[PDB]
Amino acid sequence: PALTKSQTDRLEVLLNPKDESGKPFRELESELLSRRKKDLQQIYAEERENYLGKLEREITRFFVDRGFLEIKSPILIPLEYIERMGIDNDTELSKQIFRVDKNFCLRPMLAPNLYNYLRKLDRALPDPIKIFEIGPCYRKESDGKEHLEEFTMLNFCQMGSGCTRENLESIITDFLNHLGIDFKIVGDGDTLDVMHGDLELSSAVVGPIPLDREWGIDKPWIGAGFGLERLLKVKHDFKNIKRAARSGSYYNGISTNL
Amino acid sequence: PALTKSQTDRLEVLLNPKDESGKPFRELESELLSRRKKDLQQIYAEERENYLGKLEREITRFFVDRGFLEIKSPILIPLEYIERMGIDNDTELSKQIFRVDKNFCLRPMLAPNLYNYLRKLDRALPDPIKIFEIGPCYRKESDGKEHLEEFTMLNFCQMGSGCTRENLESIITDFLNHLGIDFKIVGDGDTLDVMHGDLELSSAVVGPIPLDREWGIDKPWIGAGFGLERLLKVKHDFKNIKRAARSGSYYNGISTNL
Ligand SMILES: Nc1ncnc2c1ncn2[C@@H]1O[C@H](COP(=O)(O)OP(=O)(O)NP(=O)(O)O)[C@@H](O)[C@H]1O
Ligand SMILES: Nc1ncnc2c1ncn2[C@@H]1O[C@H](COP(=O)(O)OP(=O)(O)NP(=O)(O)O)[C@@H](O)[C@H]1O
Ligand SMILES: [Mg+2]
Ligand SMILES: [Mg+2]
Ligand SMILES: [Mg+2]
Ligand SMILES: [Mg+2]
Repeated sequence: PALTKSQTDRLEVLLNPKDESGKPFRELESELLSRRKKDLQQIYAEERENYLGKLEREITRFFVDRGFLEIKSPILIPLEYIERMGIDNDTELSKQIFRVDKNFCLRPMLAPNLYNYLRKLDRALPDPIKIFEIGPCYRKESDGKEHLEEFTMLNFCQMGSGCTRENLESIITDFLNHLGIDFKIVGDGDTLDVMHGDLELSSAVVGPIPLDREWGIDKPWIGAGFGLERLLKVKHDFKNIKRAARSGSYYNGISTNL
Repeated sequence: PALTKSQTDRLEVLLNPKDESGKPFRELESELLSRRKKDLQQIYAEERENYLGKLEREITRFFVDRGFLEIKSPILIPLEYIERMGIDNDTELSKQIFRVDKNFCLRPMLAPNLYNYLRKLDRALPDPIKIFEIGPCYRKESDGKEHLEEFTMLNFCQMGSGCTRENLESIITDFLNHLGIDFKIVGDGDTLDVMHGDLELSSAVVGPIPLDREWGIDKPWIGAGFGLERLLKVKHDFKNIKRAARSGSYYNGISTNL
C-alpha cells in the first residue's frame, strides 16, 4: 500500500541525486539496487578514483600551479597548540576536541602548523610566502546533516606583499569557478564567509590579527579554510554530508549496502 | 678545534644525503645553512610538491591504472575492530594503540576497513575484486630510527581469481621497479616479507587465512602493506625516518630550522 517511514529511509539510501507512485517496496528496492550495482560496476570499469582523493588532487594542482607550497603536517598535534590558538572554555571548540593521551589531540584545524611553517619559511623564502595543506581534521559534533566528526580540510594562505582582501577574494573566486561551485562571500583584521545558499563553505581572514604574535608572525597575511566534504556535498548535490565522507557506508555517494 | 658532539648533531641536521676536516663550526654551519635555504628556494620556484603527497599520488596512479579501486576509509575506527583483528594482550600491538574516548582509536593499520570493503563490494563487482588505500596510521613506538608514531600506509589487495603467490610477488615487483627501490622478498596461508637490506619494507599475505571468517570473507585473496615513509627513506637515502615524516621539522628532507 503506502510505504512505511522505514522503507522510505531505505529507498533514500539507495537513491542517487540524479534519479527521477505505483509499485510496492520490494520492486522499487530491487530497481534501485541494480542501479547502484551498475554505477559501482561502471566506476570500477573505467574511473576507479575516489571522490575525496580526486578532489584533494585537483585542489592540489590548483594551488601548486598558482604558486603555493604543498604542506603535509602532523594530524596528531600537541594539545598546547589548542590553548595557543586562543581556544579556552570561552569558545565552542573547547570540548569539541578529541584528546589523545594527556599531551596530545586531533588537530581540529590546520592553523597551528601552517603558522609554524610561515614563521620558519620566512627565514628562507622570497616575498610573499605562499603555502597550503589538505588533510584530516577532527571535531566532536552534535549535528550530522552538514557536520562530520572526521573530515577533510583545505587551508591556503599567503604572507607579505599582496595580502589584500581584494586578492583573497580573487583566489576564492578563481578557486570555486574552477571547481564549478556557486558561492557568495559575506563580510563587512577582517573575517569573510563564503556561503553556498545557507551553507558555510568557508571562513577566511585578512590579517594581521592579534593572535599572530603568539606564533611569531608579525607580517600581513591573507587566507581561508574550506571543507572538502562540503564542497563535494554541493558539487554532487548529496542531501547529507555523510555521502562524501570517509566511510564504510558509501563510495562516491553510492551506498555500499547492496 | 674539534667539533663537539652537539655541533656535530647540529651540522648533521643541516646535512643532506647528497652532500660531500678544516674550518670551524661557525663557517661549516653557515655553509650548510645557505645550501639548505637554496634548496627550499628551488623547491618553491619550480616543483612546490611535498614528497609524501607526491608519492601517495604516484602510488595511486599506479594501482588505479593496474585496475585497483581507490578507497578512502575512516582513520578514527571503532575500538572493536582491534579486538576483531585478533589483537589481544597476546601481541605487541596490544598497547601500541592510541585510544580515543572509550569506543574509538586510531587505526593502527588498514585491514579492518579493507576487509569491510571486500565483503560489501563482492555483492556488486565482477571477479576478482581489486582495491587499495593510502593513508594515516598510528602506533605507539619506543624506537625512532625506522619507526614514527604517526605514519602513512599503502595497503593493496585482490580477492577471487588470480590470488596466487606468484601474482602477489609480481605486483610487488612491478610496483617497486616502478618507484626505483631495490628489494628482496623472503618467505618459505603464506606470509612474505619485502626487505631493503635489513629494513622491512612490507609484510604480505596469501590467504585465505582463519581471520577471514570474522569479517565475512571466505574467498581466496592476496595482498600487502607498505610504509610510505620507509619507501621514501630508501629512495632519498635519509639516515633517519623523521626526514620523510609529516613534520614541522623537515620539508622534503630539508631542515626547516634555518
Ligand atoms: N565538522 C565539519 N564537517 C565538515 N566540514 C567542516 C566541519 N567543520 C568545519 N568544516 C569546514 O571548515 C570550514 C570552516 O571552518 P570553521 O570556521 O572552523 O567552521 P565553523 O566555524 O566551525 N563552521 P560551522 O561548523 O558550520 O559553525 C568550512 O569549509 C567548513 O565547511
Ligand atoms: N611505525 C612505523 N613507521 C613507519 N612505517 C611503519 C611503521 N609501522 C609499520 N610500518 C610499515 O608498514 C609495513 C609493515 O606493516 P607491519 O607488519 O604492521 O609492521 P611491523 O610488522 O610492525 N614491522 P616493524 O615495526 O619493523 O616490526 C611496512 O611498510 C612498514 O614499514
Ligand atoms: Mg562549528
Ligand atoms: Mg566559520
Ligand atoms: Mg612493530
Ligand atoms: Mg611485519
